[PDB]
Amino acid sequence: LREGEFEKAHTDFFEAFKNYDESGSPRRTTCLKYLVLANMLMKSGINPFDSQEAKPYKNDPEILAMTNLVSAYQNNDITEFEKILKTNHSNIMDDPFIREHIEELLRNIRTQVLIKLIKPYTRIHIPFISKELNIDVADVESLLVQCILDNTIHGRIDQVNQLLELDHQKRGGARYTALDKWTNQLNSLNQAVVSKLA
Amino acid sequence: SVMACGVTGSVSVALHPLVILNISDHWIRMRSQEGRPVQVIGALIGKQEGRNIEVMNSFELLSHTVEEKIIIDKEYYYTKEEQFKQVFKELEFLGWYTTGGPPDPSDIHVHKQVCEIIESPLFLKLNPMTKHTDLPVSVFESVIDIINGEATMLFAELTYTLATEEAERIGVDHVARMTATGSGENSTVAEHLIAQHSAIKMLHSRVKLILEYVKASEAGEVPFNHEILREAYALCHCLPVLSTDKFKTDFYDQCNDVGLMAYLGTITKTCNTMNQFVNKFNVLYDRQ
Amino acid sequence: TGQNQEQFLLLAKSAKGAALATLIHQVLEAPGVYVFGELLDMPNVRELAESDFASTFRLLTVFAYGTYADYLAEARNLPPLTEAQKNKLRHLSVVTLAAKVKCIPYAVLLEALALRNVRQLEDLVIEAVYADVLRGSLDQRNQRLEVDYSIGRDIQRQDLSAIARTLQEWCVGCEVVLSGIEEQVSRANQHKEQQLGLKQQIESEVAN
Amino acid sequence: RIIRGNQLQEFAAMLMPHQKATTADGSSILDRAVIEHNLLSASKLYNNITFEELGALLEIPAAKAEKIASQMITEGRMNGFIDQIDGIVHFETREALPTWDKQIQSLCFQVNNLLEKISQTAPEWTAQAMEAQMAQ
Amino acid sequence: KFYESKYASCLKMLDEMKDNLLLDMYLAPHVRTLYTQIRNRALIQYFSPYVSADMHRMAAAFNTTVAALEDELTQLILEG
Amino acid sequence: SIDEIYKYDKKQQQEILAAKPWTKDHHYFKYCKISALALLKMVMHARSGGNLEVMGLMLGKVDGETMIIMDSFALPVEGTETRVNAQAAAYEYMAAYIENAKQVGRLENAIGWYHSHPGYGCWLSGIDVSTQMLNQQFQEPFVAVVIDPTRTISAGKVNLGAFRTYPKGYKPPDEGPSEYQTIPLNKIEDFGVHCKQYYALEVSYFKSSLDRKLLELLWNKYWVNTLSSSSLLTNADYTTGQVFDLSEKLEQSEAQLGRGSEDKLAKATRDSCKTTIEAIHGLMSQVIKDKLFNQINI
Ligand SMILES: [Zn+2]
Repeated sequence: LREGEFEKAHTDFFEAFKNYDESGSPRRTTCLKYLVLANMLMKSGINPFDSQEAKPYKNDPEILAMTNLVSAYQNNDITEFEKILKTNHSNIMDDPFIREHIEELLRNIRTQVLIKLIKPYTRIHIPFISKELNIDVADVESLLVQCILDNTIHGRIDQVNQLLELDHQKRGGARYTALDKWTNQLNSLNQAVVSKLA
Repeated sequence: SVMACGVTGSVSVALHPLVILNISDHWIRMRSQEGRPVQVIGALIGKQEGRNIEVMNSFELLSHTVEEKIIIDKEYYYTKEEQFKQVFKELEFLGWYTTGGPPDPSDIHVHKQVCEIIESPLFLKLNPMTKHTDLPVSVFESVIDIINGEATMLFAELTYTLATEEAERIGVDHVARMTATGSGENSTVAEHLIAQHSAIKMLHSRVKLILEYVKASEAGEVPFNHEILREAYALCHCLPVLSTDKFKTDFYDQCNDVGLMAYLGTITKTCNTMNQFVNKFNVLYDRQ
Repeated sequence: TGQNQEQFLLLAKSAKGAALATLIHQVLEAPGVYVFGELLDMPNVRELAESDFASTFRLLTVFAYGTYADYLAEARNLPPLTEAQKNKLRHLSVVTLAAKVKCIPYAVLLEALALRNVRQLEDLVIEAVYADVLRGSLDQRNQRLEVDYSIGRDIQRQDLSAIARTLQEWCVGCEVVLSGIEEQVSRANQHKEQQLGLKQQIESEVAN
Repeated sequence: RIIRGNQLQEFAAMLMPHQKATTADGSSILDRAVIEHNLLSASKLYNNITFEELGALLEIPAAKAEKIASQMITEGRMNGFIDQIDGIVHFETREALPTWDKQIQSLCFQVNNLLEKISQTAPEWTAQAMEAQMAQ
Repeated sequence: KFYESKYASCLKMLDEMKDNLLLDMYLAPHVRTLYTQIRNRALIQYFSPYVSADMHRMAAAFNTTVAALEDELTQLILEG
Repeated sequence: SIDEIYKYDKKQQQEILAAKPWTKDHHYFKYCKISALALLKMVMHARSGGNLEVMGLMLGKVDGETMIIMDSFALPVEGTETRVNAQAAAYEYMAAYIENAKQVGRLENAIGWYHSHPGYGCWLSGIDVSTQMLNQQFQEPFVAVVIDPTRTISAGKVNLGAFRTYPKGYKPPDEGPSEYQTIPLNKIEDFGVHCKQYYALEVSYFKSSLDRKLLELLWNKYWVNTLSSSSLLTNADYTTGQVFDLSEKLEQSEAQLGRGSEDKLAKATRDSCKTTIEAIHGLMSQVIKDKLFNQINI
């Protein structure tokens, strides 16, 4: 988890949870917190309590703070997610292994939400996206770039106008690019016929 | 009379000529089998979106006769419903067809048996040995009103626009206009513009014969009619078919594209004709 | 229209002068009846013309020939109209502009219909197409009203030659192309028989 | 076809008390499922419109129109897109040269419609103008 | 800070390291082609995402002036 | 009477089946009469799938040297051209269709199989030859038909072919011109190998009395579709593609002149005309329309 490769932590916390399942369970109540935290931050899992040994202990009123978050993460509900952090503050925000990865987890959703919001739009205000995700403009503007840098959000920013024009303008780019090649081959071809004769 | 005649509307219908030919093959083949005319019956299928309905393809159905009542053997329909859902998985069940006169009691009894299957069954009827100079293929639907204290079924007639598919249109243009030893020297522009030539002949035939009525109506003696001449006033001013600043730009946009393709294509032919000349010069004249 | 010029034409023969002074306000203010070929051209109504019932006669000519600008010019010489009749004229006053000019700018329709804003205009145009008068669409940013199809209100035996001439130019056009094809078709075969003949002369050179 | 908010009242008066059932925000199926139909009807009739002037037609504050219109695209019931800076939505256009082919047919079928009605109503002049093709 | 795209600091750091890295034996003879090629890389990466970018913001972000940035980019437009 | 052919003599079929003039002469069947319905449905089946090849089954009969095709339909199979005999997936829907069809009218027997070739001529590939050889091996009188839907459009006329394969042992006679069609280089190899192993059939098209009379009555309102045709955005992805093919064919013959299958500029010249000839013919029907409908004045 510390190293980043959550695929090698995820499976580690399933086997350790099973050893506390057989014998003593001082860590079993907090070991499932790292099995679920993996599956969310694994950015794919989103299926913890449907496994095997987590079925009868999903009810457990200690880890039920994390049961509200996995579906909130899965459904991409932020106002719900952040409400669970405020109320269940002692459960989640006191643990230093959940306090570290809290924001990286919040992003993974934030972006997810934004993708759906922008999809229908072509051009959109930053001030509106600010209010929508509920966040400072600068921080939004920043986050937008990153998605574009890694190339998930197809879009570009007009910094002066505080907006986001979105990639979409699609037309017959094939005809022109294909003909471009034919134009080039003829260029090199006719000179090869001239260099034959003298 | 057992048809509707009222202020209709409802759905808007299209019609593929493949459907006409699949019925035509089905009539001629079943006619030929028994040495007499036959009332063949079959099923209709195609695309259905919102109100509008297109009929794409058509096939046959099994039928029997309890007394004088035509019984659609439904056990056959459900069997063919399997096989047509396989090949055309997109297509839906729409209606049915038959041959003979106009709508009548013997088809209303059959329309009830199709009404058990679906909630909006269309109905085509074709007259094989027709007296009409027009087409004898009319489309209908089920409508029900109070016939003096009696709720009962009727047929509201509807019109049909023809199908457009470019691949199909050629099929029509090939069998209805056959090259039976009618092209020797390739020509290419002869084998292409033959389509437009006699197609526009139809356009000119129609447009002129309307104008013959227009001149004679005002001239007099030829019956003056308000409700026909009215549509002509629209027809002729409703022309200038797109002189919008945007449209023509787009038209010229296309032309230039095609032009580019000709410029490159001509350079290619020149380039070959050049190299045809080059090699013949660079061997006979030149010493390699 | 079709039903309400059989229900209201059966009652256009069997009706005196004051019976038609009422009936003229009935047929006009009744949606569906946008055509006025028959009702104006009837012996019964022609006696009303320039008589004691002359106000109701002039009104039937406006809906069967003129426009809304003509109504507002003749606001006193005609009887006072309600909004539902003003709308039916505001429909037909566009249909005329539509037959001539197929791409209509918005501002145009504020002038010929004396309207106050787009919101209304649009609404009125909605009803136009809704009553199966016109076909088309709008272009908000560009301020346009494209008209895919419009019905023809008038018959015009006055200008039946204005209908005939436009038809002749298309009949001419039909010939323009028809003969234009047959020339180019006969030439594309001639240029093929030009080359086929000229390529037989190239091959026969080799026999020497 | 589009349904106004004055026929919403007309039809609301005809309804029975229990039929106006509300969930979550206190709005009816009527007052939301109605105005959403208005958009879809307006969509293909128009090709584009502002939210101010759109909301004015559908009887709501523009903000609402803008937002719910987005849903109907997002959920996938009416193609189109939004330009928030301008305040315009773009609808089912399908314009340009494809339109040309339909506008040919739109008039070409009127030639056949006006043909049929002369061949029908005037079978004498049909027989007269018949040989205007033959003698020519 | 390059990947996080906080360039104001990224170069601030690197500039003050240049003093020590030059005195190094094997890292002296590549102190331009590296340092400049990174600046270039970042200058591309900052802009590409934007369709329209304010130069004044980009100026202090790349530890320089507006006028300087103007010419800086100019070359890179032609070549890069 | 034109309806001499829509008749079906069943006892005459089983006398020819027993007699067999196909086991005596290897290239007996040379002609192929395609009906009205057969043509339309085959063309419709090819284009309906479109970019992807899909095969169906044909029904018909024999007469002289002519293998007549009466009626056709589809086989809901996949992997045409990529599998040798792709009809094996739906062995059910061959016999089950003809068993249903014979109850309603279609008495005609299995006569062949047809497939679509979108944007690359009409011919039998190496996969197609292996299918047809073994089809003729057991299920005799079987003819392999091909249609090119994308070019049928752009060329502006029925692009179609009907072929029969030869034995593996006996090899064909000399008389063979065989007309040239643009073969994309990606496929030219596959064709080139197995192209000489088979022989084509002389295609002819017929129609009934009713069909003929219906199509004439049909044409009253079908002239409208001819002058709103527009073969441009319809088959846009054949012409735009043929460029990619054309570019490669030149690329070869350019270097062929240099250092280093006989003059591949003569082919490419014919391809550049072929593809552009279409593109021009397209703009003929466009200007024809601009002349007609736009230029009337008000
Ligand atoms: Zn093949």
